[PDB]
Amino acid sequence: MLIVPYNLPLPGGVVPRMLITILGTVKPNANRIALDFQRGNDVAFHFNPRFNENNRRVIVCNTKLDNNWGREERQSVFPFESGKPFKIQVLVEPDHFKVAVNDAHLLQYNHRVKKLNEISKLGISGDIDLTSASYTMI
Ligand SMILES: CO[C@@H]1O[C@H](CO)[C@H](O)[C@H](OC(=O)c2ccc(C)cc2)[C@@H]1OC(=O)c1ccc(F)cc1[N+](=O)[O-]
Ligand SMILES: [Cl-]
Ligand SMILES: [Cl-]
Repeated sequence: MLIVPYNLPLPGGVVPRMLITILGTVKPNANRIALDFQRGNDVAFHFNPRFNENNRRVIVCNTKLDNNWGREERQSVFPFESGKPFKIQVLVEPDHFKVAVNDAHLLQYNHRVKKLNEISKLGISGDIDLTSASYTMI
């Protein structure tokens, strides 16, 4: 397993047709997972499955600019389960990040950070055993 939190450098940032694949297994009794696509200290795209927010499971997405969180985007479809292996695929499209989990489309998140070639790191954190994290151009 990789050591979490794990930094995956994205050389030259992201660009449409770039596919990021994250393979891992959710720990037992998980509380949270996070993917943080970073532009320096800013978070262009925060993808945050929350296993217990007032006893409901929700994915929170958001952007952090100059240490300030923005307006959350919430999805109640929640494909993750404690103890089970998952695959997250993040495909960069021209207007959004497109996210599929276990080969099923989950959500999209409009680009708020516009300098895609400056989103140069992906932070992977939380209650997972991380098998692998990689990218390919499709
Ligand atoms: C207003 O709350 C914040 O919302 C942000 C998204 O708009 C971020 O998700 C942020 O988390 C971190 O940046 C963060 C968290 C932990 C670490 C180890 C490092 C960084 C924080 O979330 C929680 O604290 C939260 C609130 C209610 C919840 F049920 C669950 C969570 N949670 O997952 O932390
Ligand atoms: Cl490692
Ligand atoms: Cl920008």
